[PDB]
Amino acid sequence: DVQLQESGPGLVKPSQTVSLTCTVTGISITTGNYRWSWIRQFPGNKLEWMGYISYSDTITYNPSLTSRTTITRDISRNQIFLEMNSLTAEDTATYYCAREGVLHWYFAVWGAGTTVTVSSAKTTPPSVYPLAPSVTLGCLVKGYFPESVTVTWNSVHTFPALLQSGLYTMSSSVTVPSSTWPSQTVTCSVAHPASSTTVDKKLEP
Amino acid sequence: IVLTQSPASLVVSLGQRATISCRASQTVSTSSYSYMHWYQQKPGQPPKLLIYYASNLESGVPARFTGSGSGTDFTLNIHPVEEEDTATYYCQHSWDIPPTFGAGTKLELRRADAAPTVSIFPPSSEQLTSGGASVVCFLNNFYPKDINVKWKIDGSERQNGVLNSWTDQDSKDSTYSMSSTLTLTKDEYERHNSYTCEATHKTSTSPIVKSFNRN
Repeated sequence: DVQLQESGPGLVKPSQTVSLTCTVTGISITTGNYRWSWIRQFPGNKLEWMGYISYSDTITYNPSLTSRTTITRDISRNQIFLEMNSLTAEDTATYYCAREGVLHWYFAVWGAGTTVTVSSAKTTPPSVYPLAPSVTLGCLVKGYFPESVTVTWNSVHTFPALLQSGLYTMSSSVTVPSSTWPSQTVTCSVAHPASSTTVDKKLEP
Repeated sequence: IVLTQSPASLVVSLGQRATISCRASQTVSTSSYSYMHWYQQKPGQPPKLLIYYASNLESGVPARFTGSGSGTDFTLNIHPVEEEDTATYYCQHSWDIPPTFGAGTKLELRRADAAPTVSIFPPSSEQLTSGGASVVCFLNNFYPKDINVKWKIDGSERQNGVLNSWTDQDSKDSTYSMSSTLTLTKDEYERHNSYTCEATHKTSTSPIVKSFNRN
């Protein structure tokens, strides 16, 4: 198979520059007339094509971006780059790299995406509160920034995060049989990579 | 070139037909080839290509997806729709630079009505220690999405400080879930005793009432 993995600073302050990398595995980015595109998706799901670089190093931009974005490659690392400066909050989005279809200008293989948040706000790790009374358990995750938390439990719903005076709140529930808990241990591990924090809250009766 | 997609959302029963239209601004057909493409996107995932050049099915995509149209009018047909089809569908043209995308059409699946499973939770002692008091109600695995949740403190209804959040339609069972959070200061929370979240939903004439006492 062919996999594309994006990486880059999640939180960048306005004005400054975002630099993203797309590492390709399973095919060479110099092979067989393929083109590689960058595509972003804004909150609210609008999609915007940004530009492409071909297997032979030809680059074409979206004309509304050409003044402030650069696409390059490092073939010895099988990587493609996206640089963009003069940043506003309008540039907060999920940034994808994609291999174009064989006939070009449509997008057949996508990376998992990497979100960039353009904000002046400080990074803040979450507080995690257990929600204890089949039986439903939960964890409330409050007061973190930027967005990007994942909950895992040692039957699960993840409710979307709500913004409130600069800080996000979300919650997650899990359902288990009433013989299982509190006999067995249930724990919600919450990860917030922007603050490099993990909270493993055990649910107590 | 701008593409307009109708409708904004579509509700379809299992096995039925889903029809999605994409209206361009100019012709995008070269008398033979048409420069139209369709994608499927599920929440938390990148778009997936379904159809390229108006009518060609991508490898590994089921034949339940059919693309059609020419000039300015393009159609995606999903026949029959399955439960895994709940997603947002996008059209995209490759006629000039830049390629541009429709705004998307949300496809929701119709299923049999299901009552919510309701749970209420007091604030944790850890939250109370740090000064705040969130009372949380979960309403899980229900259908249709329409639901009414009201909070009563000591028998009387309340409105200020309630925040609701909905999941997307679950791709496995087509149900919805929601969280309802009643935010209060510790002081306010301590000077009251009974807390109740009441769910009204079309699946029952009587509401679902979950409560706890601060003792």
